[PDB]
Amino acid sequence: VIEYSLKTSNDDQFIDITNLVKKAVDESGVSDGMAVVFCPHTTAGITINENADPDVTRDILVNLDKVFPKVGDYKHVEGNSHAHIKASLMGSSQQIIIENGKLKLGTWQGIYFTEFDGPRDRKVFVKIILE
Amino acid sequence: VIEYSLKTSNDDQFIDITNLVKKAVDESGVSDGMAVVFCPHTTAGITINENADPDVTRDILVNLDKVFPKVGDYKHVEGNSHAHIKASLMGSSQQIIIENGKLKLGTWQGIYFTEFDGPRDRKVFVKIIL
Amino acid sequence: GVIEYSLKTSNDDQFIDITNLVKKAVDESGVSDGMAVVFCPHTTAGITINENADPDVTRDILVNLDKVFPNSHAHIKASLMGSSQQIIIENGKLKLGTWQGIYFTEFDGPRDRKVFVKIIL
Repeated sequence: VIEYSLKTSNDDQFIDITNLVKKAVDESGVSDGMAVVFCPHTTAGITINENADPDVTRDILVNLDKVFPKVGDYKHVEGNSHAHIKASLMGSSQQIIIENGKLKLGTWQGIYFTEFDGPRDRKVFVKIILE
Repeated sequence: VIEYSLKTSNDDQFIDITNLVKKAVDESGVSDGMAVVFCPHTTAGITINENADPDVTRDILVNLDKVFPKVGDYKHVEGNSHAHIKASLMGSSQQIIIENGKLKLGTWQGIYFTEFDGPRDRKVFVKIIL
Repeated sequence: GVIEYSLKTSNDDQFIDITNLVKKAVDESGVSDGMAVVFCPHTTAGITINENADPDVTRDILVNLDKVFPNSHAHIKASLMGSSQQIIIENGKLKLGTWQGIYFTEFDGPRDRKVFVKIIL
């Protein structure tokens, strides 16, 4: 497994890391298998969604924020309980099928690191499962 | 990897593809392994839930709609951002353990393709790992 | 094969830390590098990975999920958490973040539950 380093900027943002997953796939030399993307953070996660217009990621973030605001019924008064919730909603990992040395995903389907508590120095693990 | 073509009807509906997955496993001959079901769309997803009482899936779709309505604070011009959100919530894939040549599912569990922007020409990928 | 654990849940909603049960399955498998798949065979419960230190974080997730979705409520919450989660096995150890715990998320207890743990490759 290889560990990539990520530098997030805004409090919450979607970072397209599809390039990072493909980098791991080439480096592995695997033609067929599985690519597992894991996020070791509890205030961030991984999701797969539209890679085209950034209006889609904006809508997801804004609306996730609307339903689970920064301020509210949170005994975890540290202020990022909302990020913990959203992290679980997106998921701690996502997997993509590897076919003919390529990630088998939709045309405009990209892999995102979903930051709900930036700016921070993050990590993302990528494991390529051969054959 | 096996690919199944699906033609969805309603703009939002849960399509039970458990048997489709089961057929992939049986035809693969694999006895012990892992079945990975992947949805290559950004306005649809894959989930596992109640396979008996149709009221359950109905309530999920309805509740998802109430919390994330078709019209609202959305900049995306296609007017389908509510679908993109629900897709990430259900997830782009799910996996099921294969034991003794059969899907190790709970008595009430069914695998669903969750369409949030139909009717459209969809696909589902099923990868059997051993 | 698969290692099945039984869990006896109590309160209506509860996050049960099963990180050790999973590590247990890992150590017993003998594998050094692979994948640990944790699967919940119930439609009113799920599996998620989140803060394993502060009890209020799980309390906030449960209560706020409840606020937005006040037993079909258990069914929708089960799908939001997910029916399964995957963890990288490296050096015969779960490659988890410092504050990451694996949780079985009960939304309709008290019940006799089960979690399956399959170690791959």
